[PDB]
Amino acid sequence: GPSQNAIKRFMTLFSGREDVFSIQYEGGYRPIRRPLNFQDIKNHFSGKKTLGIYLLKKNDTVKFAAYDIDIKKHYLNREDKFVYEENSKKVAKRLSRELNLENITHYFEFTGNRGYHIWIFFDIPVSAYKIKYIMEKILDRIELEEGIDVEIFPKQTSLNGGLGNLIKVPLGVHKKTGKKCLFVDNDFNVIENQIEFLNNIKENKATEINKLFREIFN
DNA sequence: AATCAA
Ligand SMILES: Nc1nc2c(ncn2[C@@H]2O[C@H](COP(=O)(O)OP(=O)(O)OP(=O)(O)O)[C@@H](O)[C@H]2O)c(=O)[nH]1
Ligand SMILES: Nc1ncnc2c1ncn2[C@H]1C[C@H](O)[C@@H](COP(=O)(O)NP(=O)(O)OP(=O)(O)O)O1
Ligand SMILES: Nc1ncnc2c1ncn2[C@H]1C[C@H](O)[C@@H](COP(=O)(O)NP(=O)(O)OP(=O)(O)O)O1
Ligand SMILES: [Co+2]
Ligand SMILES: [Co+2]
Ligand SMILES: [Co+2]
Repeated sequence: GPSQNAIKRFMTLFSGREDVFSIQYEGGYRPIRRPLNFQDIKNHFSGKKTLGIYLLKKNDTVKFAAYDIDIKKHYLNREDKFVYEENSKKVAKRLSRELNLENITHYFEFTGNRGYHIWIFFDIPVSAYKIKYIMEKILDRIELEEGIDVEIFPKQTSLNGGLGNLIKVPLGVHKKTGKKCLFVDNDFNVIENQIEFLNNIKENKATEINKLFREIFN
């Protein structure tokens, strides 16, 4: 059925480090040094465990990347948090328009707390520095707003013997809030059938990202 | 019970 298919698709889409992943706990993240398996993602989908995925594989390539749009410390102010939520959506729209201009299929996720991830998937892994370079150049073309931060994952071009950086992956529970981390549409509305949306996510052509990298400069 | 990174 669609739901077990989505388990195998999740594995193929959020494939990062071959033999290490992470789990979100209250107060941080903990590396689990073993390959991810089916049960780990059933724990993810059920709310039992929440998974993060190290982007960089051992040869310093990634099969996916993501923008991380954050509403920074609102704290008190005048409960104007709405303006900053509005600002987070404007910034994501701006990033997303540039991605479609460059013909890069991408997907929005509500993160369960203060923002949105923009996910880009590839059919074959590409060099971490290439897509990082692309995503910095696109960030540089757009206006930003007060209270908003934009982070680019991968955060490093190369492991240097380490693990690199991880990102919490969708369809699970943000421990900080109890909310589901869910895909939304082009106007930030929650998809009703999260499973079917996942089963229809399209991968970009690695052969077209590589050409774009060179064209973006040379 | 809690790491690793920029
Ligand atoms: N690897 C790693 N990344 C972290 C850690 N803490 C924060 N980050 C990441 O670094 C980003 C910026 O760090 P901070 O500005 O200190 O965290 P923040 O919670 O966004 O800060 P404010 O919202 O401004 O209070 C966060 O949004 C995370 O992506 C950590 O302990 N390890
Ligand atoms: N202590 C840690 N150790 C390792 N990785 C960590 C980490 N804290 C965060 N990360 C990693 C995991 C995170 O997924 C990623 C982004 O950090 P956020 O922006 O702070 N958290 P998210 O975007 O997922 O949801 P929201 O912002 O709405 O609260 O950095
Ligand atoms: N004076 C106004 N007139 C019309 N809509 C208005 C408005 N003030 C606010 N709105 C609101 C009501 C509308 O729901 C909303 C539309 O704003 P986006 O979704 O950000 N722009 P688009 O529709 O083109 O989306 P996309 O690019 O993906 O195709 O703005
Ligand atoms: Co962040
Ligand atoms: Co975030
Ligand atoms: Co619209």
